[PDB]
Amino acid sequence: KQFAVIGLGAFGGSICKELHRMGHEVLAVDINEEKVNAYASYATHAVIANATEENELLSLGIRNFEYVIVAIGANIQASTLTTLLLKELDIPNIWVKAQNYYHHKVLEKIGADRIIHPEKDMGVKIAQSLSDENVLNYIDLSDEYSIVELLATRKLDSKSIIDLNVRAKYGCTILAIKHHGDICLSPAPEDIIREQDCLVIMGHKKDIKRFENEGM
Amino acid sequence: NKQFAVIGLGAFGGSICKELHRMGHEVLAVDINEEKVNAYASYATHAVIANATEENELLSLGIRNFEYVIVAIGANIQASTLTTLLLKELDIPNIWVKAQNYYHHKVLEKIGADRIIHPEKDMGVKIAQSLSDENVLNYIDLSDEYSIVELLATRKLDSKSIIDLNVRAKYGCTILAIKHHGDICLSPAPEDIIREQDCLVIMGHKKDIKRFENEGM
Amino acid sequence: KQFAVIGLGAFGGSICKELHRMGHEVLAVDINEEKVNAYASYATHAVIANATEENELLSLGIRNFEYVIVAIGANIQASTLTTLLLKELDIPNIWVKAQNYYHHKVLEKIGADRIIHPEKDMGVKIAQSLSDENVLNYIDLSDEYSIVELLATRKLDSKSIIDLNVRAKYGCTILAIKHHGDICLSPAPEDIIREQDCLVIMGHKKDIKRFENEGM
Amino acid sequence: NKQFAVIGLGAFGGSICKELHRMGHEVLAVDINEEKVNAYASYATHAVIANATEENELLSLGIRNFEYVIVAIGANIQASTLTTLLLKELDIPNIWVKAQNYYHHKVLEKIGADRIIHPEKDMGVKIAQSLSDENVLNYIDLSDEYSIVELLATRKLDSKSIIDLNVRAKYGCTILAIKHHGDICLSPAPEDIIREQDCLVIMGHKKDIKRFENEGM
Amino acid sequence: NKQFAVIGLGAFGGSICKELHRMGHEVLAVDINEEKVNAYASYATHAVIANATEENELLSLGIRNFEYVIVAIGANIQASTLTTLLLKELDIPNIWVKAQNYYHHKVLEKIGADRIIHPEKDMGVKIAQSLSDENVLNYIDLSDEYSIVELLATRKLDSKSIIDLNVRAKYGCTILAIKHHGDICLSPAPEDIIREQDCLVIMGHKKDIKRFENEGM
Amino acid sequence: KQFAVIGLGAFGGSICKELHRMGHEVLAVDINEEKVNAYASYATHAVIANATEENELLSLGIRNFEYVIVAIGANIQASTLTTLLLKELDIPNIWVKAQNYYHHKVLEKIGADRIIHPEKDMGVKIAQSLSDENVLNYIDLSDEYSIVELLATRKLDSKSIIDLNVRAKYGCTILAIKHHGDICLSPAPEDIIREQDCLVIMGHKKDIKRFENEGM
Amino acid sequence: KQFAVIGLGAFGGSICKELHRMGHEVLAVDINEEKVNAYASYATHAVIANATEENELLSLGIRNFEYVIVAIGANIQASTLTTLLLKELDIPNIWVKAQNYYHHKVLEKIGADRIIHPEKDMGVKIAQSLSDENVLNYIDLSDEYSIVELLATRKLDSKSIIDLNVRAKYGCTILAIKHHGDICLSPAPEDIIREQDCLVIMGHKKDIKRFENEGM
Amino acid sequence: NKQFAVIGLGAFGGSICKELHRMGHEVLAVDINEEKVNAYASYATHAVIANATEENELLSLGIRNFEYVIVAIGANIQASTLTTLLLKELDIPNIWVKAQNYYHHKVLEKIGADRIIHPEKDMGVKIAQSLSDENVLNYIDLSDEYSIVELLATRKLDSKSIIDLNVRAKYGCTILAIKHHGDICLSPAPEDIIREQDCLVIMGHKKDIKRFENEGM
Ligand SMILES: Nc1ncnc2c1ncn2[C@@H]1O[C@H](COP(=O)(O)OP(=O)(O)OP(=O)(O)O)[C@@H](O)[C@H]1O
Ligand SMILES: Nc1ncnc2c1ncn2[C@@H]1O[C@H](COP(=O)(O)OP(=O)(O)OP(=O)(O)O)[C@@H](O)[C@H]1O
Ligand SMILES: Nc1ncnc2c1ncn2[C@@H]1O[C@H](COP(=O)(O)OP(=O)(O)OP(=O)(O)O)[C@@H](O)[C@H]1O
Ligand SMILES: Nc1ncnc2c1ncn2[C@@H]1O[C@H](COP(=O)(O)OP(=O)(O)OP(=O)(O)O)[C@@H](O)[C@H]1O
Ligand SMILES: Nc1ncnc2c1ncn2[C@@H]1O[C@H](COP(=O)(O)OP(=O)(O)OP(=O)(O)O)[C@@H](O)[C@H]1O
Ligand SMILES: Nc1ncnc2c1ncn2[C@@H]1O[C@H](COP(=O)(O)OP(=O)(O)OP(=O)(O)O)[C@@H](O)[C@H]1O
Ligand SMILES: Nc1ncnc2c1ncn2[C@@H]1O[C@H](COP(=O)(O)OP(=O)(O)OP(=O)(O)O)[C@@H](O)[C@H]1O
Ligand SMILES: Nc1ncnc2c1ncn2[C@@H]1O[C@H](COP(=O)(O)OP(=O)(O)OP(=O)(O)O)[C@@H](O)[C@H]1O
Ligand SMILES: [Mg+2]
Ligand SMILES: [Mg+2]
Ligand SMILES: [Mg+2]
Ligand SMILES: [Mg+2]
Repeated sequence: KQFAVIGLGAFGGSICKELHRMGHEVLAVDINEEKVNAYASYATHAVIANATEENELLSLGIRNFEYVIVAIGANIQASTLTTLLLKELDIPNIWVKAQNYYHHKVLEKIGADRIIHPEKDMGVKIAQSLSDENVLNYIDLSDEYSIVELLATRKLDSKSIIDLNVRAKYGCTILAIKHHGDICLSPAPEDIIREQDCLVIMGHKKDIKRFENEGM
Repeated sequence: NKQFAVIGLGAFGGSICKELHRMGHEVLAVDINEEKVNAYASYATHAVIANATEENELLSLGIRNFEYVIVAIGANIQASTLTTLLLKELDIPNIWVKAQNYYHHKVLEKIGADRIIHPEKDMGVKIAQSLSDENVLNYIDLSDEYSIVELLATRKLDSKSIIDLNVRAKYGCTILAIKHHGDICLSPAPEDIIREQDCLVIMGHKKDIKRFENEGM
Repeated sequence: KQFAVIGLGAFGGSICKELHRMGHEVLAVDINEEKVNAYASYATHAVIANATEENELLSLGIRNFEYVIVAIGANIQASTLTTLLLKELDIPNIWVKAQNYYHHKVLEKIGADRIIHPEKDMGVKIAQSLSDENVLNYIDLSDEYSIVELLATRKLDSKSIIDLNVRAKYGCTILAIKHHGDICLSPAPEDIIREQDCLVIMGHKKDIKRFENEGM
Repeated sequence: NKQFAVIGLGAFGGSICKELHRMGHEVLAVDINEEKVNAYASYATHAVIANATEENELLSLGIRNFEYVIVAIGANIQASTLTTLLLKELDIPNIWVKAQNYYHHKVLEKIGADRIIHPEKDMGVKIAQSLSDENVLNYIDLSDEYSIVELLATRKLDSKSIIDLNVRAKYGCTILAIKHHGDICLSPAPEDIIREQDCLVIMGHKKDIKRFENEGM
Repeated sequence: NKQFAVIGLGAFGGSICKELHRMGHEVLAVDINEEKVNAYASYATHAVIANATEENELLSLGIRNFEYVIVAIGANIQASTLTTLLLKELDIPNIWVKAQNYYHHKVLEKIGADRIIHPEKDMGVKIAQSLSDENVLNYIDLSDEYSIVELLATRKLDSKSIIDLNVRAKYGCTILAIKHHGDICLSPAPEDIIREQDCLVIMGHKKDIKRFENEGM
Repeated sequence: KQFAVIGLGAFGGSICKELHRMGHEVLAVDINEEKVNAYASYATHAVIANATEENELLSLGIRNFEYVIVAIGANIQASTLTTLLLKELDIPNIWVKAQNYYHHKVLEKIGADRIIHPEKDMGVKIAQSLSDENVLNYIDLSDEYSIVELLATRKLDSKSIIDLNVRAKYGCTILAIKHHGDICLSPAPEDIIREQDCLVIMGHKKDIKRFENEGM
Repeated sequence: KQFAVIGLGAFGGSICKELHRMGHEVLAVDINEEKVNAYASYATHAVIANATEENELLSLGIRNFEYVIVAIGANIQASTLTTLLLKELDIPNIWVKAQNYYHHKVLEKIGADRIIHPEKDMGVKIAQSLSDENVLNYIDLSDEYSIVELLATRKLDSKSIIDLNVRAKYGCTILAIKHHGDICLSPAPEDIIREQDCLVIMGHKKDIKRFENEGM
Repeated sequence: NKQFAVIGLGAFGGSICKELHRMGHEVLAVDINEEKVNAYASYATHAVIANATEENELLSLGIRNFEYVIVAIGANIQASTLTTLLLKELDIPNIWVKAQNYYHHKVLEKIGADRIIHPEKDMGVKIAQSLSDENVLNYIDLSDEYSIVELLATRKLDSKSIIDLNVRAKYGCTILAIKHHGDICLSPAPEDIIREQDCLVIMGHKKDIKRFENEGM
């Protein structure tokens, strides 16, 4: 129930703001005074501290937190050393931001609980949108299977779900349609799709992509 | 097989370049750092050392040829800004740019950036939902209220059937898939069973899902 | 009636001193303490502040000023970001100093009310004096027409305005003559011109330049 | 067709070089930065990379050939100073130098600079008159007391004649020109009309003009 | 005649390289500083300028050929760390690394360093025993309790025999050697004499030796 | 009885900790505040001071100490100048850490009492272990003679000291055997040696090395 | 009677110490706090001040001093600007240290009362000692004439002034002989010169140098 | 025609080099800065870019050939120190070195510098005597008590004879020379006259001269 966020960068700042917005106890820690002041209004508490300094860590009472997030990026040494201190303080859950393949590996070795690559991961998602302008967002069930949110084109305007027989034609299933903000869940065969609506389809990627090539 | 130009081979842009090329697209990698160009040389169609703030070098790249130009310059906001400005004045159709903060976004907005992205900001949200709720593995939002969520089944859910968990009536949700031992099951029948540490895909309203988590899981 | 001058450089310093000299309420703002102290005696109020910091801007009560001048030069990012903050604070009149063609463009895009290029503009004026040692100062009515202040040579000593029939000979009109500090406005045909006096002529540039080549 | 040397291709000196050359004069652009030389190469007769504090490189430029040498070095006051000192000792006829502050002016004065210029200081004054008085577009001072001013006509002045506005008797001033829609009118007759957002050129004493502004406009 | 690679030609690694080569071993000296490579060129089998954090340059060295690779990078802990990480992933049998502090040791421990060394830390102890006890010249610890010590004989011990100093019965220790004027004596007989400023080698328990020092010396 | 340690680096830090552990009066001196704070708990007293500043030296009352250790490394000039000040303050025993051959020489010239090369010296010791994996630790009696601690191999398991007739076969003598932590001093001819035990041998290096080649 | 020394470097420090030693009122001014503290005991007053800052100059009451010495070296701009401020404060006597030929020239132009080149001047003196090991010290009366202090060699031991008929042989005159510290002024013809004594000779340089070549 | 090596072409060493060469001596100028070497190239017999802390480059200079080596390195005390140390170990006969402070002198003293010089310190004294006493132009000290001084004659001394000013009896001093309008007079007769703004050379005890100044001048 107690969260600590060390390193109030673009990543950690988002985490801190979002966690706090959910009504959780969040401690924001940063070496820069300007940052601390900025996120003071976004954290339960905001304290200036050097996280590579063990005494300051104890001063924070950091052992009390079940989750501690190290979102230090540019200074790879600081990121590494901070996590190490935390593990030696027997912190249950330590999530750390990684800068490259090698940074992930050392964090792996020293007992980080979960390592994240925000930029590397988003890069993939956006690339998928670049290659395929139709795709708005998606989630991968596996290497082969995914759920995709498509932006309906002119070709689909005023067409029905039975008209788009994705179950037989593409082996897929329509999960939702979003029109002008209104949402429809598990839509009936009588439901109509208009242009520039959001269409949620489920199935194998190649089957979905094929629906895009032929259908959309 | 469109033509992409990627300016700024950082953690973000690097991923884009590697991923775009992997799909078999024509991608030009451009960076001011010579060491980077060598590194991503094996991942791009062409890799060229260039300063994107330099108009002559920009024309030398033949940037007019590209329908999509990606500005993935982060740390140097002025360079990020100045690059986009040149690109807009070169009448590039689609200019996608990485933003560092709220104000960087606004300036990119004003000078006519086509798509602005906040990788860290967006991931912060995604990760935060997992921090607050260890059960959620991944998700997608259909709207402000409705979302599709991938759940990690607990001991509490072991060996239970979909008809036993009538989420359609009890929680107004629907199970979309179950992933067991790597094997995947789509549109599972009411007789299908769920075991612990499997991946469970549920669809519905946020509050309805969270309630299922508190009571079911 | 309320003026704010941010960035007390060579440009802003001149503005601040000159505005204050006219008896206007001027707030001088600079990140450098030495500057603030220096222009303290030249401003109504002088306050140390980082203009890229939004809270300090509100602390200044900058919304209260009808005119805010951003005279930050070297740090182009600061100049840009400051103006942006001001526009988002709905400041009526925002005048900003530009460093180059590109800086003008972004300031243009983000809603600057007037953009100025002090060095670029003066460069032209001085170049005109370099090419033509006779010219002291001028103003352009258009691309073709201008009013010019000439330094009278030996060729013009003790000559009259009717003797210099600029209305017929060059299609121009003499507006003023300055002798030893004494000024003459709308001078009569009987007025005499002595060497090293200031002569103010009006007409087309080529006609004026021709008067210089032939007359002076 | 005199010979000009321009040392310091900054915002100021750059303008000078571009403008002088545009008039068809022989201009030599000299700068310590190689990137600058390339940039202004297209705007100068000759463009040479050189350190103006280096006497041998100075002679290599053949600076003795120039009747006018412009020192437009600003930020580096020592370089600005040291360049002028060399030039004076090379018996250059006319040495014009950019000054950064009051004291820089004094030293340039003492070592025999022929013309010292304060671009920002001078513009500050010009701009300030427009800030305090939005009606004034541009102006020139005949003396400490008398000036010629270009005014932006308001709604209050729309469709009024010059004889209706007898500024010669009422304010002791004279209208010199009216600019309408780009079209220009010189020495306008008393029957000539002025419409809003036109350019109005008035001549007289400062207080007389300002009074006309308060009452007329 | 094993194969050694020495990364980091510092005070520590430099000594290693010089000493290993002196014994007639194949040693490859590798350093990022070009000046260093030249300096230790005369002390290594091969001397190559290389960045040990660069994987391609690492393979170029043929580091796989070496059974022993010594990371003697100190000041730059990230480089020290990153080098070891690469080496472990290249499946190098024995990787010995210099540590700067306690935490640097831990990370080296976790990523599978085979031997970690603390030269300054270890010497600090050795030197400290001489500071506190000027009589001890050098020593070796058999355990936490038992050690072998080299003592500097005082005036108090001059011309005394080993049978006169029955350290075996009186202190439970044994004299192992006496060094006189450079001449060395091993397993000295009970009749052997000790003169001042000679080197005396004693073996036993720490407290027993120190007591002999207080009473004997 | 009074010790001063100037320069709390890796070397000096070890000295300070070890001297203090022995229950000696130790004054830790460092220019860095973080260091001083760190070794505050390891020194009798810890004081921030610049040792190149003579007044601060007198302020420490440094004349009172019989032993002063200068463990400044990176800044060779500071190391040199500090020692010089100390000698001019007539300090009895001044021990100084050296960085290179040349630093030793100047310290030699200005009257340092003992000069130490920690890294250079350890380099030799470790190299001996690299070349000979059997060697754990050693001490040199001279250029030729040494006492060596060997790690017993399979070849020596369950063998006796008379079986290893080092007195006749190699002209050496066994001094101790360490088994599972238990130690044996001046071991009897009946004593057994098991694998991975610690074996202490005394004699000429070549004789010992030969025992390793043939015996072990 | 009032002296100010700005810039407590090697040059200014010597001046300040030497002037103060003579019992004069000396104000030491330096931007570096450590310097100020150091020369505090050597000045009547020692004050931290930036001499390029006009207000601090007035704060010192620098107009009160008849002599102000600017001994700023490395920062040529500071040296120049300081002197300029002083001249504009109408300081009677302004002595300034110069770094090069060009620095002398600008100081010349802005009204420095005396400009000094300590290093350049000493360089000559020492060079004269290098070329001629016999010369200890000297003073030039002109380009041709000088007074020289010579170190007597073996060739001159136990020789008399009439024996060294410098008035006829070399056209010179002996002014003094220094033996073991004892000094002799206007020495008589009976005075003896012993080896390694100090001999003071007056005349033309070439005549003196010739005496060295032939006599000494 | 001895052989001189000059390390450190600063204000001090530069003067030495120029002056030594002017007298027609073989002088080798050595400096780490390439720009300096070019500058003093015209003033030295040979001018070579070299790092004096580099032993190999030092031998490359053939520094053993020189009987005199001048270390005129100031700012970088470690380089100044390290250079001298190398030179002493190369058994150079006479090593003259510039000192920056008291402690730099001591270290140079200890490592066997043959002559140590304090240009600024020495000049400070000379200049100070002129500051306190505007009448003195230049001087030389015979000892702690006795000195020879060059005085600037005032109005008070105009048209006075040497017999009128019997400094030999009245002040125990002697006039050595009078310089008038550039013309010089040595061993002037008692009938010789002194006019204002001439140069007057007086010899004697410091207090005797100063007293003559107070009373005579
Ligand atoms: N030693 C430290 N202790 C605590 N906080 C630190 C330390 N070093 C850096 N930080 C903080 O961590 C924050 C994030 O670091 P930084 O912004 O350099 O990483 P980044 O790669 O830019 O991350 P992002 O991708 O989120 O922008 C910074 O705000 C910084 O103040
Ligand atoms: N003017 C320029 N011209 C060309 N390339 C540039 C320019 N400025 C920066 N870059 C390149 O852009 C790349 C991305 O910038 P950088 O990685 O510093 O941003 P970042 O905030 O760290 O992004 P990420 O979050 O992906 O780490 C850099 O590798 C740099 O080489
Ligand atoms: N972030 C900031 N907030 C407020 N003031 C700033 C900031 N950054 C710089 N300034 C101030 O703006 C002033 C002008 O900037 P600067 O002098 O570098 O521009 P410049 O190009 O030299 O302008 P000029 O042409 O007038 O000399 C400086 O005095 C500086 O103190
Ligand atoms: N020693 C030198 N030799 C030759 N060129 C020089 C030297 N020093 C500076 N310059 C050049 O002078 C140019 C003008 O200087 P700079 O632009 O820094 O002055 P500024 O105050 O910024 O002027 P502006 O107000 O025009 O921006 C610089 O572009 C620089 O390349
Ligand atoms: N990335 C790298 N690749 C190759 N060599 C490196 C790298 N980083 C550092 N080195 C080299 O490692 C050497 C040793 O590092 P350094 O001497 O700074 O450590 P140290 O703590 O000073 O060790 P010592 O105690 O021996 O002085 C340096 O000489 C440097 O040239
Ligand atoms: N002028 C000074 N006065 C006092 N202490 C100083 C001074 N300069 C440096 N020190 C201290 O000396 C300590 C050791 O110096 P440093 O660590 O740079 O040497 P090192 O070569 O790294 O030594 P080691 O081999 O022990 O790591 C540092 O902690 C530093 O704070
Ligand atoms: N702006 C300033 N105002 C006052 N004092 C200053 C200023 N800048 C420098 N100084 C002082 O002037 C002193 C002399 O300057 P510096 O030592 O750099 O010249 P230098 O060439 O080394 O002179 P020297 O030949 O005597 O060693 C320094 O102690 C410094 O603190
Ligand atoms: N390691 C080195 N090898 C060769 N030359 C060097 C080295 N270090 C310094 N020098 C040269 O010595 C010269 C003199 O040093 P520097 O002029 O900085 O001393 P300084 O105190 O300024 O002397 P001065 O009082 O004459 O100005 C410098 O020009 C520099 O080029
Ligand atoms: Mg990032
Ligand atoms: Mg400017
Ligand atoms: Mg070390
Ligand atoms: Mg000097």
